[PDB]
Amino acid sequence: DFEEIPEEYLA
Amino acid sequence: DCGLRPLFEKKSLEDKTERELLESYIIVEGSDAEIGMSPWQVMLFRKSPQELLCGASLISDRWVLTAAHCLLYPPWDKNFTENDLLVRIGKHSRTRYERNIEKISMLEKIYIHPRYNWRENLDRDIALMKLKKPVAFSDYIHPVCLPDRETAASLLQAGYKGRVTGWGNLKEGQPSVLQVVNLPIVERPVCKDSTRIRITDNMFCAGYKPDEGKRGDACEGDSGGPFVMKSPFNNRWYQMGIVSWGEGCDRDGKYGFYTHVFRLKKWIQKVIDQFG
Ligand SMILES: O=C1Cn2c(Cl)cnc(c2=O)N[C@@H](Cc2ccccc2)CNCCCNCCc2ccccc2CN1
Repeated sequence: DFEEIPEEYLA
Repeated sequence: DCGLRPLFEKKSLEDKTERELLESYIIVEGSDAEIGMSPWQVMLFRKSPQELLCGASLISDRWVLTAAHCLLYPPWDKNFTENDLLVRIGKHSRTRYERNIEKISMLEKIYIHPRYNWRENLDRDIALMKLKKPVAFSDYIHPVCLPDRETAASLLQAGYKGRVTGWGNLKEGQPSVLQVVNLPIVERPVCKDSTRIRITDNMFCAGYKPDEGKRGDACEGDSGGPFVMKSPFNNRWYQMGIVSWGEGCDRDGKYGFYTHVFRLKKWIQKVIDQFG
């Protein structure tokens, strides 16, 4: 149930 | 400037329970942390699937301290590398993305103590993680201090209380926000006699005795988080331990075990100055 974090950190 | 919290020491405000720690210098059963109460708290976050990995702590603008078993533990097929994780600093809520408050950093390199004993008893359960870029300090992001010999000798005494924080399980479900609990350091003989696991000088245990009434302990998910104490001498917070291991959570007659930070400071310093 973790809110999605912005894409910049996952790229 | 380590160990001085922007929202407390910096503005001469005390949190709800630090007095308990001072009076002793003579997460299960914890409570919600106050905002900015543990600015050095770090959340180790797994990228895929997105989940809580471990706790950790901020010791400088580019270094994060945690438990070696959070990154490496063969018995449970755990062997994470830099790109498998992210570090979230300045958080309060466990699951939500705290826009404009928390900062997410990518890992440049992980360094696990060379003599970390994952085969037997987690002896020397410590690891360092260097961030790719420095994180900006703020009201919610601030480094904790590491103890020198004097501080360790004076505060690491049976009866003296420390503070453990984490987003781990509330029972042996999950907390909405960061949890905190103050626990007393336990005499070596008692720690030894409470388990069949071999205890080493690189560990210390904490928690209340059955006849003391009060409760509290770290639990799954809290690993790698800090066990801190507020020095009564210079009023700065020092990380004396790292949540390491236990048998169950908050069980009567059992105690949580922590990595003795000062004992391994030699290694910590060696890593930092050698690798920037
Ligand atoms: O899980 C861990 C680390 N950890 C690991 Cl990697 C392996 N085995 C653990 C343990 O505690 N506990 C077992 C006893 C044991 C201790 C040390 C090495 C091998 C076995 C006995 N069985 C597993 C218990 C797992 N939950 C432990 C929850 C808990 C409680 C207090 C402080 C930290 C922690 C979390 N830390």
